[PDB]
Amino acid sequence: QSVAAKTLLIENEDGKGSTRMEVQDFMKRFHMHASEDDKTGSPSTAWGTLRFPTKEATAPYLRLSVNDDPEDALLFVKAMLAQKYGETYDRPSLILSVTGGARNFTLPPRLETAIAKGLRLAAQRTNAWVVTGGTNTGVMKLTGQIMEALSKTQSHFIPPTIGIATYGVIIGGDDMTRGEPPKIGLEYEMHKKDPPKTTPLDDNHNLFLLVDDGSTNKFGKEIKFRAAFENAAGQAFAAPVVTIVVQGGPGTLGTALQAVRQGTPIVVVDGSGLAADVLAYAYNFMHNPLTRFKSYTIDDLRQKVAQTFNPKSSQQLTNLLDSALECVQDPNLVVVYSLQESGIDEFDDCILKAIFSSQGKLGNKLKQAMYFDQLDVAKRALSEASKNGQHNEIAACINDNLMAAMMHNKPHFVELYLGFDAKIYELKPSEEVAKTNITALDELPSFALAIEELYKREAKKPHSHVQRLVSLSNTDVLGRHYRGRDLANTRAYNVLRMDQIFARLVSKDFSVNRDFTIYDSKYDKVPGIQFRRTAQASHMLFLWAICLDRFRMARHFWLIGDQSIINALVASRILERLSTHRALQGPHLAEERAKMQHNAKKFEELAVGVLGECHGSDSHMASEMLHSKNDMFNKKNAINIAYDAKSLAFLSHPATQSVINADWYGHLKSVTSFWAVLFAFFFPFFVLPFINFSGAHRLRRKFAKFYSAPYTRFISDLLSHFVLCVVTSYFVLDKLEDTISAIEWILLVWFVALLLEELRQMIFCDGIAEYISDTWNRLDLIMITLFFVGFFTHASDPSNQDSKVVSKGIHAFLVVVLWLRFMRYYALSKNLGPKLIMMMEMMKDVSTFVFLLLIFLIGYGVAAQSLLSPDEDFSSRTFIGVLFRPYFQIYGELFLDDLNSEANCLGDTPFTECSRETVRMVPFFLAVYILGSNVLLVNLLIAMFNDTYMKVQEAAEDLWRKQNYELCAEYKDRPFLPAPFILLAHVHMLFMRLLRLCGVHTQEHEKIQDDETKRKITTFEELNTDKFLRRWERERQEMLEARVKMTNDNVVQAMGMMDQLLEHMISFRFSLDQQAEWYVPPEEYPKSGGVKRYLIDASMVPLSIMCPSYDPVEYTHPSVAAQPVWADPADPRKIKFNVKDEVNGKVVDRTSCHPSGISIDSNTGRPINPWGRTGMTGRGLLGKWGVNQAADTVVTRWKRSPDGSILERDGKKVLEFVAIQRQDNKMWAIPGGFVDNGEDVALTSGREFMEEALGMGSAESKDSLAALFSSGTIVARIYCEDPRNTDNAWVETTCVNFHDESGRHAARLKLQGGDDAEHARWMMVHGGLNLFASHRTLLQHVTSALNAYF
Ligand SMILES: CC(C)CCC[C@@H](C)[C@H]1CC[C@H]2[C@@H]3CC=C4C[C@@H](O)CC[C@]4(C)[C@H]3CC[C@]12C
Ligand SMILES: CC(C)CCC[C@@H](C)[C@H]1CC[C@H]2[C@@H]3CC=C4C[C@@H](O)CC[C@]4(C)[C@H]3CC[C@]12C
Ligand SMILES: CC(C)CCC[C@@H](C)[C@H]1CC[C@H]2[C@@H]3CC=C4C[C@@H](O)CC[C@]4(C)[C@H]3CC[C@]12C
Repeated sequence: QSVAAKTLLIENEDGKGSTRMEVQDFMKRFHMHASEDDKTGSPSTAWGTLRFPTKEATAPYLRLSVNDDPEDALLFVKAMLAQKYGETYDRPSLILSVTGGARNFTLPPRLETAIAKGLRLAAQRTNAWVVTGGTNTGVMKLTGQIMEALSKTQSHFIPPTIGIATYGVIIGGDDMTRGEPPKIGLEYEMHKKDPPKTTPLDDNHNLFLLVDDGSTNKFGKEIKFRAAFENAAGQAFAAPVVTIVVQGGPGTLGTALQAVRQGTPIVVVDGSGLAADVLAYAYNFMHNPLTRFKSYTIDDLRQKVAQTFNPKSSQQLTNLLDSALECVQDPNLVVVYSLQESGIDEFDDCILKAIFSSQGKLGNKLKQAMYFDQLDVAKRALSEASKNGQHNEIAACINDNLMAAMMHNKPHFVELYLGFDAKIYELKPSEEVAKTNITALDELPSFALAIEELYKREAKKPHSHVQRLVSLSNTDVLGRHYRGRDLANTRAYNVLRMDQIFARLVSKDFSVNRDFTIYDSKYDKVPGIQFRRTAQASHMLFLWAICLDRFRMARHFWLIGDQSIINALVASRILERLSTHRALQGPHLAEERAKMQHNAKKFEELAVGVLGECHGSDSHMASEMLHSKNDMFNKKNAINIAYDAKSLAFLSHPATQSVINADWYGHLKSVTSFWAVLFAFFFPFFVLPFINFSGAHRLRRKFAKFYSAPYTRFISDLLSHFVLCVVTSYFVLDKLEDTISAIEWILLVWFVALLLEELRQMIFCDGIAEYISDTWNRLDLIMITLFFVGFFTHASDPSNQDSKVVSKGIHAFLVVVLWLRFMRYYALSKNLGPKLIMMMEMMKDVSTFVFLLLIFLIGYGVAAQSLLSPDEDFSSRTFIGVLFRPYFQIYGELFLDDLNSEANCLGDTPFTECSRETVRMVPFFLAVYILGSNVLLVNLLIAMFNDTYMKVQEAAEDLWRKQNYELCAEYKDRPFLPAPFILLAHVHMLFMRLLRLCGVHTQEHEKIQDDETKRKITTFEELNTDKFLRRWERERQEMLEARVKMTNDNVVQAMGMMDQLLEHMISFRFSLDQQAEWYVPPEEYPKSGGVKRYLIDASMVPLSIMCPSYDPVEYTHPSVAAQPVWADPADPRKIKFNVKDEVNGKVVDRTSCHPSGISIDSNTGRPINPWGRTGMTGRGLLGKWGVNQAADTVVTRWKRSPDGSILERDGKKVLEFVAIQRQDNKMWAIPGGFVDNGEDVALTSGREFMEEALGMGSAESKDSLAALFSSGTIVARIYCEDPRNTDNAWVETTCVNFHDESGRHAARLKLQGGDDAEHARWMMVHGGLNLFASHRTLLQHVTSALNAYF
């Protein structure tokens, strides 16, 4: 059962954390209306969760008012997601608004499949919030059906499908309202007839917001609130809002128009229907450069709109047509998806294209491109930005993009961003770290804080193994194993502590050395510093990638850095130990754990592989690389690391074994056999000079090298132990004297020296636990203990005979252990050593044989002893009789003569004529016994040995190869002098320790390899690493499975190509099948405050017609009546019309182009307009009596696609002119203005063009603009159909066209609306333009002159 929530985490307005507050306290801010009349309203009692049939999960619902804040509703959705999925839920990087048809519609299956596939891919990759209407009809129901499969096929996080619906139309509203909130799991009955509503809610939507205004059955109350919520969500999550238009009626066109106007991009699904097909045609008409769109015309679009929506009136059709053409004006904000052009799997690419055309900046576009997993798009965008001189923005956003690529596990994107000159060690954290009192932590660079941010961000996720690893580690902040609190928690995932955790994971004495001092600016001049900074940075990132088990990024950082082999071994050890750990146990963590083991093996393979390649190329150089001491792991070589990582595969390799055997012999040629080194040992001056060598300067150096060799110390220890065995053996065989003899004193000194060496090893080397673990140290302790017990037994009373006998008895055991201990030196041999390991394995079979024989031995022995002597008291002799002869009869010594004597049988035949008949059963029992022991048990032991031997021979060989290094390491650190004389070595070490600790008169000296040989080793290792990876990749591509898989995919691609072929075929099938005028101005005068003219019909406008019923209204605007400089005087007397007239000595164009001319009224002296009646006398808004000369500047260029081809419509080339949107009435118009005093059309045209299209106004661009402005042609001088025109003042225009044939000069113009223009843009010229006044006639004249489309 589901427990109702009592408290909710509401995110703060600062966006930093969530505060917990009661549900009843939070919900008070939402209101509901009981009736339409109500405005203030009452609190909402309708909120909770709804349970829908055949749906497992419940959907939350909140009924809120129209006046309610959309931020509060956004907080509600965030609170629900925060409760269900935890605080660290996947934030949306995309808001998908689905609008369209309210009524039900059927789409084609392929188109539906393409939309469904693309929308599911986009939604699951970006964690997008899909906002629809929420009702169970049409596009909302369709979107629900698309997201239903996403909710079924995917686990954990499901992207919300928010439905915002009006409450006044919803079935079942009263049931939802009445009750005590919250209603947990309330049943919704969509088929129940709740009067008078017939609209049900979609059952596949994950949340519901019911917006109420008190009305009933009045749809569309929530359209604005929905737009406000989408905009609010987009600002809050810094995510683009993408509207998707499928189908769609007349209101969808206005919705899409609203969406474009607010800057929100739209994706129109072509082939769906109605508004979408109309919008798709219209865009294709205004932008697409393909050959099949060249036949597109407005007439056919108008025909399409008329046949599809069927308007009642022509004005409605005109308004729909104007709005439809207005939507696709800006090509960036509209993206049309079509099946026959883009493709079935290209809808998410179209969504990404809309996103890239929406927000213009490199960082947002690259982050979204990462989210959709389109590297090619990101690569092309980066290349285009690189070519166009946008390198600064690239460098400014590359870090944040690289950080984002690391967080979301995208290695290919990591490789891309790193390739475009982004330094790996220049990473910066997103937040700012607070200052810390610790000097080690304050020394840390920026990229360390960036790695700390990656650890923190990954760690805050639910059920993360990193948090368990850090908590179970039981360490402080700097990683030391010591177990205030606030720092220890805010910076718990620092890099030093993580380095310490990984160090414990490798072994007990692994300590990685960091040097962050090299990242200061003072070291930049040092040669090769950029490599070192790179390498260290790479290493730290590498370790982070090993911890999160991301193999691909780990492999990438491993290949970027250096010291490949050692890093692979360390990685293998950390992953193998990490997979079997307390932090990774759990039912849900199983598969990753598995992954870890897999990854471990892979790294191990790498470590072996590279090494192998090295041994193929140069054996000596490979030997040199394995001997190199590396500073980062406390100055020791790769074999030491490999032993610490327990890499049995690496140690058993022939190259590694060759270096271990080269370390043996102390690097000399002729020292190879036992006899050669033994002969050279005894005879130093007679075999060493005449031998291959790798003055007192040289002979002394070779002597110090030969006797410093570990093999020589082994030979010295063997010879020493052999003399000890021989001398102790003679001592125990020869009789003891009546006093302590000289040989006894020599043996006493020898065993004290041995005892002191064992104590020195215990206190000063490994540890007591480590010493006792070894079996040979235990044997050493037993032999010293036995000798001292025997020696003190003799020395207590030397003349006592009994003491001599007991002392030799103890010393018998001493000689047995001494000769048994001599076997320890057999382990160095390649023949005797593995066999010794095999003997220790076969001891369990020996124990099995002993347990089985013991049964038969005691059973037969008690029975036989009782049978031989049935009338004897039990004594110690009875017990010996039970074990003596039974045990020795299994080795073939049968005491049948002795048994015959004991049985008292006097016959010649062996057990006849006996005193008792029972004793005649003595040979029968024996007969059974030796059948059991010799024929059965011994032969089974032979069978067990053969089986055991075959099983553990290879493992014994591998274990011997690890022990070869162990023995080499052991005899490297050992004291130089042999056992009897080691006391001198002990006193020498004590003297050095006293002189070093107290005296401080000496130090340690060593040799450091040059940088030349170091970079030589580094180059070799890097080259062979690349060579092994190439060989490994080629070998994996030549496998049979890979070839079968690749041929299979090729056959799949072949069908795909046939599918394309069939589409082209069906297209021909279709192709072959089809192969067989008076102007009357509006009544209300503009900008006059509602003053209206005298209305006249269009058949009464001409001046030739009489029209006696004419009573115009005299109105003059306040602006004209205030008398500015460009306005003529209110009294028109003394002014001459029909000729160029001089005002203040400057000529103005007062002559009209009308053939009749301007007529002067006799009564008032005012001029009369020759272009017809306008129902208004006076000057109105026009400043000049008669002809107001205006100049219009049509700056044109050919509309070209990026490829360079000119766009073509109706068989004519299409022009494009700069058009401005007027400030006063928000209608688009041609830029222009009245001709000033003393100037011509050239100056007026240029000044108006600079003022309107350019606003404020260089260098070359000014020269291009001057070159474009130097060739203008007066195309027309006509009368304007301007609504401010009256009978005594009318506008007459001169049109000047500035055409850019090449298009170079026009492309440098930065269009930006200024003065009395709101926006300016390039707009294609056509006959369906809704422009101000008679500017269509002027463009018609421009296109007529240039033979362009109209
Ligand atoms: C761990 C192993 C190798 C050591 C075995 C212990 C040996 C050294 C000890 C343990 C018990 C000892 C025996 C105990 C009793 C006696 C009886 C005495 O009248 C003569 C010596 C003799 C026979 C001892 C000889 C030494 C002895 C066998
Ligand atoms: C126990 C199973 C395996 C087989 C049984 C065989 C036993 C019961 C048989 C085999 C050999 C037999 C013995 C052979 C001969 C003699 C001599 C006779 O004057 C008295 C009985 C005596 C001493 C027999 C006693 C029973 C005996 C021990
Ligand atoms: C193939 C193998 C198992 C052959 C079997 C041999 C058996 C049947 C033989 C071997 C030795 C024999 C024993 C040898 C000696 C004596 C003592 C005699 O006073 C009675 C019979 C008795 C006790 C025999 C019984 C049978 C005997 C146990």
